[PDB]
Amino acid sequence: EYPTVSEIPVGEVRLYQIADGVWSHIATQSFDGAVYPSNGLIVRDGDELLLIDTAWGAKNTAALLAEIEKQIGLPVTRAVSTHFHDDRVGGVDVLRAAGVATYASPSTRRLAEVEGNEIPTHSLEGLSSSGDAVRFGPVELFYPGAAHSTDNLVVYVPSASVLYGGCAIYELSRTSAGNVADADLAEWPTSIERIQQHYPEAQFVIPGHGLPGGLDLLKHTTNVVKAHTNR
Ligand SMILES: CCCCCCc1sc(N)nc1C(=O)O
Ligand SMILES: [Zn+2]
Ligand SMILES: [Zn+2]
Repeated sequence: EYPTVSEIPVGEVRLYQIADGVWSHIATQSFDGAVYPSNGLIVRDGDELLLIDTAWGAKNTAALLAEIEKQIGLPVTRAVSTHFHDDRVGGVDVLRAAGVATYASPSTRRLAEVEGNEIPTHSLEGLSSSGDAVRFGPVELFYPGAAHSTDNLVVYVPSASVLYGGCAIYELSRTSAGNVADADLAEWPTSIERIQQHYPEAQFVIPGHGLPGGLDLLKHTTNVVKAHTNR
């Protein structure tokens, strides 16, 4: 069973096996007087591990590495953050101090700087405009356009048809858009469409928060955004 927010005390991290050599990681953190769960991804990269996003904080991120070493035992050597926001780049300085080379799009780096967040070391080239894809070890990065934020990437794992949607994709449970300050509610339904066309083989879809689903999570989001654009 997939771990839910009430089962993860803040400062602990869980690892969930999605497919051979593909895990998600789950943590919890306070935002505005509530606690929420957050997902990220882990992909075997030959003898190494590629990390997708932090565990939303330095202490959570430290616990992430410790779980990885207990449960998997291969080093995390690279990390990709999928947008700027404490829940994707919070912990980058911990990762760096452990020896992890951290990566983000230059739009993502720019925005983390403006906002006071931690900034990954290395700039990902090749993701400037919507539709762009770039291969990154065992995964393909893909920028579909604005959505949850303007810089936000998704990640597909081709060996296993796993699609990591980051905060641009909601879980069915979720029926409200929540906090969309930095969002493009106009382009958002677009960028989902660009996702659906690019990854129709997706067997597993993971949102930035809550329960993994299938490609229905795409449409489920779209709607939820609209209801917030209409009403
Ligand atoms: C499954 C619960 C969903 C509510 C989450 C609200 C938060 S907190 C945070 N750091 N990000 C978000 C987001 O929407 O991306
Ligand atoms: Zn965000
Ligand atoms: Zn988020």
